[PDB]
Formats: sequence, structure tokens, C-alpha cells
Amino acid sequence: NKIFISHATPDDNDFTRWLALKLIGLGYEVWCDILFLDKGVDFWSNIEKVIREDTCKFLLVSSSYSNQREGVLKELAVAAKVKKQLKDDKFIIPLAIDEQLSYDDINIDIVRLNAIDFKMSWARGLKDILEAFEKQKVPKEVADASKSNLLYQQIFLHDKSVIEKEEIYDSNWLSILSFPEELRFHEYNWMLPKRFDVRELTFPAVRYKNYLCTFAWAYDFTYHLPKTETYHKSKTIRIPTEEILSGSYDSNFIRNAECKRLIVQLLNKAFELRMKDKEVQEYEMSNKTAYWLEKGKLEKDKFEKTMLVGKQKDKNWHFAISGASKLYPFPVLMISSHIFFTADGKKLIDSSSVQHSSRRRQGKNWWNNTWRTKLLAFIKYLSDDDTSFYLEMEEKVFVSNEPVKFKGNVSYNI
Amino acid sequence: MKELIYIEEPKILFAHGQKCTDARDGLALFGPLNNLYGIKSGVIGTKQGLKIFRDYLDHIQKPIYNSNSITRPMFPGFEAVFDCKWESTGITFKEVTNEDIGKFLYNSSTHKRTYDLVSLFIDKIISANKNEDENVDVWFVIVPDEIYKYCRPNSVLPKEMVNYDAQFHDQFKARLLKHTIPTQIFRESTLAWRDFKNAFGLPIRDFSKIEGHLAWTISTAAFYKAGGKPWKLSDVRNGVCYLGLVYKKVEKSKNPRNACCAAQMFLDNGDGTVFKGEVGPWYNPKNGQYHLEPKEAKALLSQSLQSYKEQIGEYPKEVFIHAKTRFNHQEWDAFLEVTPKETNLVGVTISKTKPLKLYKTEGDYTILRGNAYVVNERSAFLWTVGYVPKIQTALSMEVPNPLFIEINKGEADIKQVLKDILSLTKLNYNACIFADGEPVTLRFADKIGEILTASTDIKTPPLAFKYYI
Amino acid sequence: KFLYNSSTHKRTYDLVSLFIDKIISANKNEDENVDVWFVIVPDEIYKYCRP
RNA sequence: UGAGGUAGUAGGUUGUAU
DNA sequence: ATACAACCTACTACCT
Ligand SMILES: [Mg+2]
Repeated sequence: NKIFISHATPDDNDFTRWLALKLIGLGYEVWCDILFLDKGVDFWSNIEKVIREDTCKFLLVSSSYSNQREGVLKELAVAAKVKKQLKDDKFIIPLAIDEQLSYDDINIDIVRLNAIDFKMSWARGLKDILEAFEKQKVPKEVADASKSNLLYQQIFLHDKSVIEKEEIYDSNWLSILSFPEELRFHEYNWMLPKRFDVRELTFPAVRYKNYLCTFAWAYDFTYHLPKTETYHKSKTIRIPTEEILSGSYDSNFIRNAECKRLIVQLLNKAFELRMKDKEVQEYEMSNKTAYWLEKGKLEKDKFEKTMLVGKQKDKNWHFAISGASKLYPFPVLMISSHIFFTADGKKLIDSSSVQHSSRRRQGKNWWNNTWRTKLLAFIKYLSDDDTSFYLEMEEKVFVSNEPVKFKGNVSYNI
Repeated sequence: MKELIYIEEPKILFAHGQKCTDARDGLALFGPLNNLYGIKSGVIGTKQGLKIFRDYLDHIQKPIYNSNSITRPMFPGFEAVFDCKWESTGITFKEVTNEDIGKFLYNSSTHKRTYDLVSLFIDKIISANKNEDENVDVWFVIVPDEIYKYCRPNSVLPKEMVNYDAQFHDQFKARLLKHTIPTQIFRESTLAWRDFKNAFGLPIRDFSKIEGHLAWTISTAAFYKAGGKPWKLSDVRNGVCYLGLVYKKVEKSKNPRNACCAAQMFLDNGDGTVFKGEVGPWYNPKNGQYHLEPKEAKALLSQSLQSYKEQIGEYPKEVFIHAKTRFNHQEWDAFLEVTPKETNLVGVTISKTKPLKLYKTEGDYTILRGNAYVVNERSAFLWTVGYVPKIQTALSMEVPNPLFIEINKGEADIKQVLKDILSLTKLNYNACIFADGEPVTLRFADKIGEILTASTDIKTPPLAFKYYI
Repeated sequence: KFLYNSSTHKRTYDLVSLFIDKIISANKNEDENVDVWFVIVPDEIYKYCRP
């Protein structure tokens, strides 16, 4: 009732799996060794027993690998013995699948038999197999693809699936813990265009309708602008930051979204100034800016044994990060990783085409662990204390150096 | 420290009602739903191009292997998979002379050069379609690599060798929409990558380890273009219609416009997945604005609802509008003025701009595909790219990017939206791969828009995707 | 709905258009590939569609 | 343009309020 | 018309 398939176990599996599944889905009962995930030690006895007592046809995958394989030859000898015993002239059917193995090199037990040509087309070979099987009255049941689907799921799809295991992922978000109690709008009036540059001030501040909005005191700007030296504390509007972050502010004087945008602007400016304070090299991208270390800054560019500066062939590659504060869903700092290429130890390659090509050439061989370790080391270098680092706001804002972790209930097994 | 939720991998449907996750494996074991009898191919190009195409067609039939058959499944041959004939004997040749190509190739203006080459190919296409008695299912345009190199919008022709979009592919497919001819454009280096080498004596494109993947992609695209259905979704609900809206800039006119194209997917009463376009790109005269007018929004929704009713018999119960932009109040009010009471309108925004990256702590691989991070009742992250255990490799390159899926307008379950998107990611007929990142609605609306905004003289374009992809 | 118009010209035009629109729509807006379109025409249409 | 992915280079719009 | 934030598209370049 069964149909035995014999092949080279680790070499001709691509064709054998296809043929076995195709024949099983067509109603035929197929015995192939790769259909069992649990081969016993005494499997040869079972193979001989199934050849002697079960199989009605013996299909042999003829290839260069299987031409002189010892186990295949032993199976061929047993099949020949059963063929002589059973008085079946067409018990052994060779399926020629290899173009390299010429028809003049087949082994002695096969050189006399009529083979099925799978070299030019597998569909034609399967059509010939089915035509011979119906012509020779090989037993078969009704066609059912469910059997093929189930066997494919069980055998070739058992070690490749998800499992219910807990996993912890490290992100690039920097949750902000501490904020200044109040945000102040100082009514500086004109103040000589209120230092129209604004961006060159010592503290992050913005210009509202007729106020200077910042988290710092009024007298902190006396150095750049002396008009505040006489300005009194009466002309200011103090608002609570925590109330705004909770979506509580209202009224037509100011909108909650505008307040959040102003806070984002202040945080971005403060991050830029603090990152400048660290005395690192700055790269101006198309729509953002990144901060990278030079070749001679560290001893020796191996902070936390992770490496930060290296050489590809003749240039120097440097890891860099770009930060941007955000208030959705919670106040965090988006951190994005980048790589920059310098011809010398501390220089820059002016052309962007070479930089982009080298970046894409380098990124092909880094992967998750390298990216995570380099990002974590670069972000821990900037830490101003054990588990935080500060941005100037008197007041200041502290940001954790440990990115928020994520929990997952499923994962894989490598 | 936040938690994640896993979304099960969707199963696509194949012949004999057999479900599977991998399109390639399902095609290999069971086969396509349709029964094509054979593909009759028309080849256009120089004699070298015809020889290249014939050699590749002969090579396709024999089994093709990859470096790893676990990560990338092998190709057992065209007929063994699709059970239909695509042979080199059914080839119809329309020769294009190399001298004719060179007459138009070296020109000062890239617009004139691309127009002349595109017209040179299309004239032969239409002449063979009208004045020849043989039937051709798909026309295969073999293009020399010089034509590809020197017909790009920003390509420059070296000084020593010296409307409509200045792009060969988009202008080629846009000027063939009046005659409804499915076309497959190939480059000579794609099918003969061995014969084109660089200065170091090695091929520019290395397909040695991915030969079977190339065969899979090409064969699946050719089978779809000839009118066959390789697979379909299996778990999609009844009464819900998916819409995908994409805006594109039109530089053909003096005044810039934002043409909005759509893609529509749903289920018919015969359990077949109806996936097609929604065209007549509704323009906007304001530059930099990607929001539809009330009249154009009404027209779009009315056309979509009328098509659904004609194909089914009644208005859809639910409508989902996937868009890369955020709908505003006026456009949504215009949309709601067309829908009946029984139809629920949901407007979802799908973006890939939010920079959130999750690094696995103790491995060289990436986060599992299907993981989600529900931000709140209207916003979530979906990881459509990542490590797939079935192929033991990641779809991404270095670290996958997440999709920030937000239910901008209407009331719906966010988990259901994520499941619908992750099921849509399995319907890409332009490629034979595991599920890609973006949903098929947005991707195919983008593909439609890139062609409909090439040539202006498109009154009523066809809805089938074989004329665009 | 069109076969019983008094004028032969308008009847034939409307009814030909009814038969033609479906063919064109299935040519452009459907993913099947059709070699020959076999238009089966009843006897009532045929008899009353001559000059 | 076999197809996806990852980046980079440019431009634009919108709410405020100088 | 300047400064900013929050969204938008177009056009390449490299890997497998
Ligand atoms: Mg295509």
C-alpha cells in the first residue's frame, strides 16, 4: 500500500520533500525518512521491514549524490530482493533528477531500468509518475490536500514558530522624571527687541505675544540684556507645568497645545545647549543635527568596552546620536543613531555621496546587539550622575540615562 | 516599563481551500486558485534582448535553488508551481533596432529623449495589438541599461556622448492606458546579470544566492499580469470595505496640484477578494495642501459606495480609510454626508515617521513580527517588519521601523485595526515574498498615483492593477 | 426597457449601449483575461433590430 | 524599471505671533 | 517675511 522514497538524506531533500508532499496530497500513502522527526537507533530494521512487507512501489531519486551512497545502495539491494520475490517487473522506478549525472554513469542495479526524466521539468515528471501509477493500478485513496497540509505543519514547521516566553526590549526613549515647578512669562516689554537673536541667550527662552517665556528667573538674562536689571518681579505670569502636562489648562489667553509646543521648543533648545556644553563635534544634517565624538577624545574610543570610533578601510567611522524631545504619549527624548565618516582622525568628508555610500556599506554588518550597545554607551557617556543627566533650564531638568524597557509575552528560539 | 501585545500572523488562502502563512510555500504545495491555460508572451527589444529573454524563459522551467532553502524557499519551475505553460515557443517578437534606439538616446533634453524612446516602444505595441492576428497576454519590454540610466527625471547625459513625466517607466505605463495592455518592463541586466560586469571583473548585481527568489518574484508578477489569482485573504470579515488614499504632486501642469488616488478592497458573495483601484484622481488647486474638498470627497465616497453596492447589493456596514495623512474636520463632515446611517465611517492614519526602535537585549536578531504597543484607545505601534520565525530571518536590514497606526476619526477597536492592517500586508501581488511592511491598499494606491500623474490625458482609466503594477 | 421604443434607431442604440457597456467595463475594471466575448442575443432583440 | 528594506539629500504647508 | 513645532512629498543610494 505504501510507496517508498529513497534518496540522499542531506543532499536531495528539496526535491524529495516536494515529491512526497505532492504524492501524499494526491491520495497515495508515502514512506520517506524525512517525514518522521523521531528516527530511532534501530531505524534500518524498520526500513527493511517496511520495504519487505509494506511498499508496493520503490521510487529511487537518482542523482550524483545518491548514485554511490552506501545506504541508498543497501536499500536498492533490499528492494531488488523484494522485487524478485514479488514477481513485479516494475517494482523499482528511478527518477532521474540530476543533469550532471550522465545516463552512462548510473549504478549497476539501475542501468537497465526505464527512468522518469525530472531534469527538464518537475511537472512533467510528476505527470509521468501519476500516469504510471494509474496504469499499473497502484493503490490510492481519494485526493485530500489536508493530509499534505497537516504533514507540512507537523514536520517542516515545528521548530519554526513563536513560543510563550517573556522578553525585555531596550528602547531609545528617555523618560523625563523631574520638571521645574513653574514656567514664567516675563513681561520685558520691548527690551531693545527683547534680544531679537533669542537663540543666542544663555538659557532656553522663547518670545510670546509680549512676554519672554522660560523656566529660569528674570535676573539670569542680565548679562546679555541689561534692561532686566531694573525689571521687577511684578510683571510676570507664572503657570504650573504639571497642570499643563495633565491637560488641564483652558481659556482664550493660551491654548494647551500651544503650551505643549512651547515646552517642546524649550526642551529642544536646552538639549542643544547642553550637548554643546559637552564639547563634541556637531554635524548639520538636512533637517536635524547630530553629535559625534572625535578620534582622540577617548582613551581609546572604547567606553564601556563597546568601541565608538573605528576604521573601515582608510577612513574613520564615528557613532553619533540625534535627540528630539516629545510630549506624546509621555515626555521623552527620541534618540536616533547615525554613523559619520571622516577622512582623517578629526575632519569631515565634504561630499555627501561618498558619506552615504560608506554608511550603507558599513551598516550591513552591525545588527541589533552592536547598535544597542553603541547607543547605550554613547548615551551613558553623557550621564552627569549615576542614573541621570541634566539640561539647563538656577533650575534644571534631569533625564534618565536608562531607556524605558518594554515587556513582551512571546518570542522565538533563535 | 510598558507592555506589548502580540497579533497572530494572518493566513492566506490557496488552491483546494488550503491556508498558509508563506505565499511561496502555499504556491509550491497546493497552487493558485485560478486555472490559466498558458501565457502567450510578446517581446520587444533588440535581438540581444530577445535572446536574453528566451534564455531566461528556458532557465525558469528547471528548478532553481538559493543558498539557504530555509530562509528563502527554492523555485521548482514555473509549470510545477502555477500548473500553466509560459514557454519560449509562444514568444511573439517585435524587433527594435539598436540604430533606432541610438537615434533618440543621445539628445540634449531628457524630456524629448524619454518621450521619443517611449513613443518608439508604444508605437510598436499598439501596431502589434491592432494589426496582428495573434493573441498576446502580456508584453515584455526588454530595455537596454542605457535607456534606464539616461531616462531618469534627474539623469544627466555626458557631454561627450551627446507635459508627461521625464521617467521611462511611468510615462510608458501612462501612455498605454487607453489600450489596456498589461506590460512587464525588464532590464537586460536583470535577466543576464552574469554578462554585465564592472571594472573588477565581477557582476554589478549578484543574484547567485537569490536566483530562486528572482524567479519567484518574476513568475508571480507574470502570472498576475496574465489574469491569474495566486492567493487571497482568508480571515477578512463581511460587510467591511477598505479604502486607501494617497496624494501625489503633479508637475506636468503649470499650477501644481495634489491628485488623490485610492485603492478599494472587500469580499464578494462568491468568497473572492475584490481588490482594485479607485481613480479619476481628485485634484486640489492649493499647493502644499493634502486635504480633499467637500465636493471631491463626496464624489470619492459616492463612487466607492456605488461600486461596493453594484458588486454586492447593499451598502457596506463598515468603511476604513487608510491614509498617510490626517483627515480634517471639513473633509470628514463631507464624507459623512454621503454615508447612510447603517454605514460606519472610520478614518485611520498610518505613518512610518515616528522614531521608536526596540532593541533585543541579548541577541543578534530583532523584535518579533506582529508585536504591538497600544499607546491608547486610538493609537498603537505595529511591527510589520521584524524577525519571522518561519524563515528564521528578519525582513528588515538593521533594525525594523514601526507603524504608528492611529484611529484619527470614528469609533473602532484599535486591536481590530492592527489585525486588519497586518492581514492586508499579505496581499502584495507585485512581489512573491513574506508579508511586507505597509498595507497593500496604501502601496497600490501609491503605485496607481505614480502613473496617473505622469500623463495628463487620462479621462477614465481602468481599475485592474495589471495595467499599473 | 429599451426594446419597446417607437423609433428603431433609438431602440437599437440604447440596447447596443446596454450590451456594450458591460463588455467594456469587464475589459477595463476586472482582473480576468478573456479571449473571446460570446454575446448570446435572444430572438426578440434580433427580430426587432433591423433597418 | 524583479522586489522589499534601510538611510540620505532637497523642497513645502499649516495653528500662533513678531 | 523672520523664529519655532507638527506634518507632508520628491528623488537618489546601497543590500540581498
Ligand atoms: Mg511589477
